[PDB]
Amino acid sequence: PVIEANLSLNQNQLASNGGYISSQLGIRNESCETVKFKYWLSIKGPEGIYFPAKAVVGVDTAQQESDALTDGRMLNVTRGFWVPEYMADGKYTVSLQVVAENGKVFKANQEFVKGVDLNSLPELNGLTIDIKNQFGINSVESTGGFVPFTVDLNNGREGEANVEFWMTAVGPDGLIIPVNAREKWVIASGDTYSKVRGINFDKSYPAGEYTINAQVVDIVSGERVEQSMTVVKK
Amino acid sequence: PVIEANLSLNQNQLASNGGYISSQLGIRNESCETVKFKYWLSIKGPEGIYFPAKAVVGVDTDGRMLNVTRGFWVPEYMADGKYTVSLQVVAENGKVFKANQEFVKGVDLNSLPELNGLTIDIKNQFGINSVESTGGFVPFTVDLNNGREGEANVEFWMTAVGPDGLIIPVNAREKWVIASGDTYSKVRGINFDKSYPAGEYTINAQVVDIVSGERVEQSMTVVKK
Ligand SMILES: [Ca+2]
Ligand SMILES: [K+]
Repeated sequence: PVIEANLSLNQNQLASNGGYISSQLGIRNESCETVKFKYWLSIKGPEGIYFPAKAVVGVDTAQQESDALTDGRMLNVTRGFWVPEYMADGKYTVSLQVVAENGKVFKANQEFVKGVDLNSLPELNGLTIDIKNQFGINSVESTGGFVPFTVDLNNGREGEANVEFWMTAVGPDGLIIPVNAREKWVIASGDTYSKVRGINFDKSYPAGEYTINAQVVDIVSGERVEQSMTVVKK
Repeated sequence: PVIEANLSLNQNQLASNGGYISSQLGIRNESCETVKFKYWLSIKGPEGIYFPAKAVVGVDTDGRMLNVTRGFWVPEYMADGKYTVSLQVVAENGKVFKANQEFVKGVDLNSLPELNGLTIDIKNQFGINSVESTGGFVPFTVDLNNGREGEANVEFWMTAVGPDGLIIPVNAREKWVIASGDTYSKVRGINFDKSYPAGEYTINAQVVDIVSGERVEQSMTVVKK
């Protein structure tokens, strides 16, 4: 409630040769007192890519500086970034992030895609990957909870697909919790491999953000595609 | 404390075609009372690779020690580069214990990461692994040495991937055209403000050769208490 952040991108679909995205950042203080904070814009992408929105002509020497907003006041700022051709095709998340002086974190995220269609299933050349938080459960209590995920791999290819599949939960304190062991499946042409797999968040697991991360590999082509979903343990 | 975790790899260097790594897992309870915990074995690798090697198992152990060996295959298709194997234990009381070991695939252990003759030497300058909750500053040395016959056209940046989905800029994107035999050399630090959340930050550095399109990352951990 101290801060409300908002983000819009000028476009959300880029070709494989990349392009330029401009963004509008809004940070509003809806509180009764002045709020001091730091903020930045960062991008997460495929193949473990993380990069800041900011690019400099020479040596980056800046510090992460605070700003402050009087009660009822807002900041409206504009930022752009190039997405080079060399960066992996796939799904990217742009994240406006604000850390208030009191430690509260506020985020506003938007996605864009590069060389794949927007709102189209991640795929490995006709083998389509549909992994979903089954009941839309975005968080669990500190005392523990369980979250099931549906996994549907549709083989739209003319021939059979040989895939390897696994899942982990990448969490606070460097944790990488197994969710689904490595499995190898042979999927006939026109078949869909379906299963449901859940993770139990034991009471003892640390509070914070967990990325449920599914990886699918075509064992013949060696190509790999990921799907990530977030669950917060309160 | 309640748990000591130990990890040993039988081998730390695979060729590009990969192979088999056998792990020795040691977990000892050397506190006064008996201890309940869950443990597992997972691997982190280049290009956002994370994969399990051993499922979550709950154990109710003391001066007792648990000893298990567990193996895993690293297939050819996985990226060449540096991997970390992590034996992870969470005690009932919420304390987390990790024992990590690295292996490489398709690159030499004890050689610098490189992009075809351009070497990338990025280090936590003073080996500072953690900072106080009230804040601290950690400097990193960056040395990109062009040992090639011609120019290297490179792009460089850094972030701190931290708790609460944070991705804190550490070094904005820089572009350098480095002459044969020249170096790009700097020290870049990150100030962890008091306000930043407690937990693990991965200082993630990337270097790209713009011409080949090849990218190397270097990841380094700092914990804010
Ligand atoms: Ca464009
Ligand atoms: K934590």
